[PDB]
Amino acid sequence: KAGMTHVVRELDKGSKLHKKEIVEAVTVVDTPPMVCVGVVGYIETPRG
Amino acid sequence: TFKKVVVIDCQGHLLGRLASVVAKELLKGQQIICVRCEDINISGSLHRNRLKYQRFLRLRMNSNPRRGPYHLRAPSRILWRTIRGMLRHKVERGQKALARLQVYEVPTMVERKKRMVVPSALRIVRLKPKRNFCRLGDLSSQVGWSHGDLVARLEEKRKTRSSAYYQKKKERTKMQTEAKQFAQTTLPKDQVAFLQQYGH
Amino acid sequence: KSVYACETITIPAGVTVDVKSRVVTVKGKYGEITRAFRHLPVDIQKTKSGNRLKVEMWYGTCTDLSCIRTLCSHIKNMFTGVMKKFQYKMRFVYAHFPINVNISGNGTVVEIRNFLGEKRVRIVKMLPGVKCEKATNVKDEIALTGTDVELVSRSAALIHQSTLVRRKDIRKFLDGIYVSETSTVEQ
Amino acid sequence: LRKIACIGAWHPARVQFQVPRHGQKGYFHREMNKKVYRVGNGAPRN
RNA sequence: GUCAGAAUCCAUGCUGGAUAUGCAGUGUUAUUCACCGCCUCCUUUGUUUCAUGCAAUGAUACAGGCCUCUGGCCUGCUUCUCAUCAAAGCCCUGGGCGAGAAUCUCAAUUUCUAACAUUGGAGGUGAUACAUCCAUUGCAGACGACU
RNA sequence: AAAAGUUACCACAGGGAUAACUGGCUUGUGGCAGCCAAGCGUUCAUAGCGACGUUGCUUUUUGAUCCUUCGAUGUCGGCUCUUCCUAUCAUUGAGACGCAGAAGUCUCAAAGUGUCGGAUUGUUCACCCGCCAAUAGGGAACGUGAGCUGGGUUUAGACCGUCGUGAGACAGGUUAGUUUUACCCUACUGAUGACUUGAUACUGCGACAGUAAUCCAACUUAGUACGAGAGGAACAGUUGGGU
RNA sequence: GUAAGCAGAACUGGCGAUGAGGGAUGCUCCUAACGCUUGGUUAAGGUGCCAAAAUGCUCGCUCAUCAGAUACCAUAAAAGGUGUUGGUUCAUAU
Repeated sequence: KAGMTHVVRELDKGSKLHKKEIVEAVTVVDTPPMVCVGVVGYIETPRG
Repeated sequence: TFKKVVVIDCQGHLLGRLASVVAKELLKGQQIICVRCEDINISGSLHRNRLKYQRFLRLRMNSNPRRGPYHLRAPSRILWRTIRGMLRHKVERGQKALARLQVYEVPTMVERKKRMVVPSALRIVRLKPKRNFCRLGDLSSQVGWSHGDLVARLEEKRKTRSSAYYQKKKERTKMQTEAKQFAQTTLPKDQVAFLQQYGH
Repeated sequence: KSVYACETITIPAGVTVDVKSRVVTVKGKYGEITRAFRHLPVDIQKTKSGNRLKVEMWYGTCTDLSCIRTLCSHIKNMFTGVMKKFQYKMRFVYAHFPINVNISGNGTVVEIRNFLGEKRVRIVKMLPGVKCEKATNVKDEIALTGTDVELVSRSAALIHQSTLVRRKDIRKFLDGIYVSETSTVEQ
Repeated sequence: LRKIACIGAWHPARVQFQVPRHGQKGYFHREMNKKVYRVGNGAPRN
């Protein structure tokens, strides 16, 4: 998680805000690429 | 006066009638496994027994229900309770009896060993026919036991496994009893008439 | 209570019957129904001259004696199934709004639009062994046809349940769909 | 005055778990349906 | 004998799980005499709610079933295997050889089972690590704890 | 025995042998539900009702009682907070009608969710103004004072009225009058933490326990269905609002 | 007295002054009254398990979407039922 800032987008909803320009709060989340390593099998038993 | 282990098949069996036999044998010191506990039966219809299990879920410690009656959903865990219900389990001796008991809803291990049947506590014997009964595997899956269809799959898998074992054995039951008929001829004619008194 | 009781059933010509255990396969020309009777304490067994099917219970109490004739009526229905089918004609009824009904005739499913001036669409899939023809030339009619009775007559009744009025007096507003006639197709 | 007045009735002679008390707040593990607007790239003009 | 069916019920999802003194998989496992494993062989002790053949693997039905199935069987593990010939001993690849065993003087548990842990030895193969305090952090914080 | 009052300025020995609170037995009284059918209901005992009778239930009213407590269980009401009951006011799904529609009245499964803002009174009750889907009734030591408040009741000051020759009295009115202690055990809410076929590290499984969403409005559906006319719905769809 | 685990009497027996076995649990109900004990036998009451002894034998009835289950005792009624099992008495097999 980083920080959040507002953005402007055009609504596409007949609401009264159809075709109008709404400000919205928006979180930026930093996501550098996740390196795959392993792999795990899972038996289905009657316990779990 | 008793065997080392006694594995019980629990299909066809009535739940209390089984448990009361099993309880007294744990007190006499016999070590027991129960097996295929999902298939165990109860008298009354399915609706009737589920209404009785709903009266059980209504009970809880009102202060802090973390503490209070643990409502156990699995068939193996349900049978375990009614056996403990027929034991003075707060005293030390009663506790020892539960220790002997092992309950399973069939694993590895004891597919390889024989499973016995308590005949008094049995549905075809007891329940006068027409009178509606209910399987515990159905009653448990009604009340949030998730693992119905695995215990379908694993049993259906290891029944095919067992029928492969059967047809080896059934071929070499023929094969011994063929070689018996040769051996019964060749030993002298006095001792053939001796065995036909006493059955062999 | 009662020592012995036995009614017998006449098998018609173009049918065969194979009662092993309690379970009774009926094969005819049109299709075949199988049906189990492992509730009833009863000895089913057909005869030497093999167009007759006797059925008997010893020791029948007066409640359980009434399941001897319930067997016969179910097995008789299975015979006139595999010969003749079971057509159930249903007719539409309405005052103002004409009710508009379509069919995926193989599948089969019955969407029912514009029932009592409504916009909710009401699909009703039938049970596996029954179809739905829209009956031509007679105005406003659905013919339900299949081999079994209990599959057809549910599938008829499910349409009646779907198209039911609420929140209004049922005596005035007779807008619905109802079974006209039980019959067979072939005669 | 930053507190409840009455915890409990006399019986049960025990404090129930449903009554609210003082303790930890935050650091709880916790949502659903939150729309993604933009996937970006670190590799200008984001 | 079935079918539809609710702001219901049980799941699912959500919170905990030091709420089962619950259970699984995977990494690395002590600077080279220095302890430490694993697998056999054989001895010191000490645990067991309970050794004396403390034995036996289709899967179903019950107004039907099973097959060695043109026949035969069911009416109970009430059976079927196992149990010999010298010692709970000694010799030959698991079976088989022989030998005056008693005065253990009329009974005294028929002291040796089983796996589990442990003391010290033989031979075969192996291994050369981390955690806490400390300082720092502030996504955390009454102090512990946590990052 | 030869013998009047008063004490709220009071005192002492005792009493649960004996009152004023809760609890217990009882249920007349209060509250709730049945059975019979004279009539009401244009006609028709039973859609909805139900006289004259009669059978129960309840402990949310009030008595009756004196078992417990007088080397003290802190006596009203409000505020706060939780849970439980159903004899259901609303919301869900049905059934009945003297149900055309709309609006209702009656009944069944229903306690999952909800039941409000104010004026006067210490009030409990009550009665109004308004909103709302609806403003249902109750229990938990007549829930709840080491939780508060102290308006009321119930000490000592004082006033009025009635009663008393007087001191004084009043389930008559009036104003002024101290609300003590947790650091013990448990409970509840959070915090570490020894140990178990080794240590230590990471990823997990999920028995069991708790649970969460719930109501309304507008737009179209539609001035359509239904109706002699006035009036006047609903489902699917779209958009909002309350808690 | 509406009634009360309410108040007041008559006859006998208990509790109080009294344990033991049974009624799960109970001063007053049942059996039965007690010196320390070995063996035998019963009482009341019980025999699926907790729990010593019957999953004993034999003949009926009952299916409860709130079955029922042991005197005092821990509540139930009027009125109903084409649920089922028998009986009584009329009328043509019902």
